[PDB]
Amino acid sequence: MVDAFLGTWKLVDSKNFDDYMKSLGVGFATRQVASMTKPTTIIEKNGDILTLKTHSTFKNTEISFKLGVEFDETTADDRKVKSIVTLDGGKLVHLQKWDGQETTLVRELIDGKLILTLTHGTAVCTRTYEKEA
Ligand SMILES: C[C@@H](C(=O)O)c1ccc(-c2ccccc2)c(F)c1
Ligand SMILES: C[C@@H](C(=O)O)c1ccc(-c2ccccc2)c(F)c1
Repeated sequence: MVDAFLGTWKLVDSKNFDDYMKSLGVGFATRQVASMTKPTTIIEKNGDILTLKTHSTFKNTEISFKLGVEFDETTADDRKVKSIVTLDGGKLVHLQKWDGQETTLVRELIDGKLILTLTHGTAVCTRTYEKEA
């Protein structure tokens, strides 16, 4: 169930995040700070509304959405985007569209860990989170 995603997750591994951030035009000073943060992802539900928070020493984000229903998102870097989150093959797929561009944030559970794959053009970043109590 989507319920297996719920809770508090701490970053334990990251691959190619700098490439992903460069692909979105994130400036070098922000990429430097973000390369060292170890954010917390919190996923909560109330009926069919999910809330996904990310917390770090650099930045906070939060979105709420109904699965399979489009929402407007102002991203952390002030992209004004059209978004949707869905379950697809048991993975939580978050698609953002703006200016004919797309990025996907795909979350899945493997051996109790949460694996986030971030794709924008050719850039693919894999980030691994472990559950907190
Ligand atoms: C989910 C969280 C994380 O990976 O821990 C996160 C936070 C912000 C971003 C982000 C947001 C705006 C531009 C570039 C990257 C991200 F890709 C992932
Ligand atoms: C990964 C996460 C974090 O460190 O908390 C994060 C959050 C915000 C950003 C971001 C990205 C571009 C502009 C402003 C902020 C990021 F690159 C990474």
